Amino acid sequence: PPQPRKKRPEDFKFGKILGEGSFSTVVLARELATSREYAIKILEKRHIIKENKVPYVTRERDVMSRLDHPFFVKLYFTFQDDEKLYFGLSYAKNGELLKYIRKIGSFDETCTRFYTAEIVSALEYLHGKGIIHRDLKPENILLNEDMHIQITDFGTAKVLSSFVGTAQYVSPELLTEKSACKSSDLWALGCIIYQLVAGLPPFRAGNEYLIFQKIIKLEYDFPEKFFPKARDLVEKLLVLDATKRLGCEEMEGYGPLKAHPFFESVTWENLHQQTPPKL
Ligand SMILES: Nc1nccc(-c2ccc3c(N)n[nH]c3c2)n1
Repeated sequence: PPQPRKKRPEDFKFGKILGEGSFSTVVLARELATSREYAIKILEKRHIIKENKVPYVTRERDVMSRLDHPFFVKLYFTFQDDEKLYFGLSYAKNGELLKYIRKIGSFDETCTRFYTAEIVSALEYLHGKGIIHRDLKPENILLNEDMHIQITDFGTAKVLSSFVGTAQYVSPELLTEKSACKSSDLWALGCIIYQLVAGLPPFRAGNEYLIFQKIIKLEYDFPEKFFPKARDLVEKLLVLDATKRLGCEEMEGYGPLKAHPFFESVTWENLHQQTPPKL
């Protein structure tokens, strides 16, 4: 069927910068014809080509097109001009989950449970499509106006059937094997839960090399103020042997993960319809 004509830069009033990476900048934009706000990710073609990033840009576009779920930033449109590529993305007005962790220090058990459940539910959907994020972290987990999560940044994703993420969230197998799987995301999940509860990521040190040392030695520990059921859950995710992490295929998938006692009170079927606990 006839899709709308390609959009163009002149269709938008660009505004503030929402994020910037080494190969991209995200800018808030208001579409003139609709008054709709989008987060437009802008990439310089010459820079992408010069640095051999075409496969990453291509993978991000192809992945974000296949995703159709409330807990993921949506790709609405793409266009280009002579110098740049533009991706129209969902605007998550409340920014990064990381910001909330810093602002309030640590989450109480109700908020930890609710947001962990959304991430688990998001991962179940992503993994059921044979997609692996490979760089999951609080910086990539955005909050919409409604305070529900929206996971973004899929340039580094792998579609099942090479790259190393953000040091604090790298799984051991990436350091010893150079190979990633769904279980690498579950490892990151373990780190994120721990971070929501402790206020800090589990593996910390003065530099990348020392963080990696700690990861492969499973060198971290829990604070006394750690919800016992959350602790048990984290211990079942932060496991060196990737095939023994709660949630992976060899452990029989998402059922047993979702049935963990930490999630006892969670109703999984309609999280996105529930009202997030106030932060
Ligand atoms: N795919 C991708 N890559 C890099 C950054 C982003 C991104 C960053 C910030 C926002 C926001 N406030 N709303 N939407 C965003 C999307 N998205």
